[PDB]
Amino acid sequence: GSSGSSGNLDALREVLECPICMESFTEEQLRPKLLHCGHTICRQCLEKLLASSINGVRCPFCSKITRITSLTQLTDNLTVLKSGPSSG
Ligand SMILES: [Zn+2]
Ligand SMILES: [Zn+2]
Repeated sequence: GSSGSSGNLDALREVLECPICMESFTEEQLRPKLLHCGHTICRQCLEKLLASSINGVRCPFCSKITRITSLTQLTDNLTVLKSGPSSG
């Protein structure tokens, strides 16, 4: 058993975490990727989608096919890795 923390606490605005799995963007594994739309998702989630897709990945948010054969092709999202937010 492991638990014990305070709830009803939400201050962070940035999306340092994935809007899907909600896991801290960790280069080691979960690498933050930016779609041609703007939304940021961890390569992990993007992979599950790309796998099937062939002519681009369909964003589960806006649904903007990301014509990219490789995970690096799309727009990189190092903003989450950078120290703090980029734009306020
Ligand atoms: Zn994810
Ligand atoms: Zn999107």
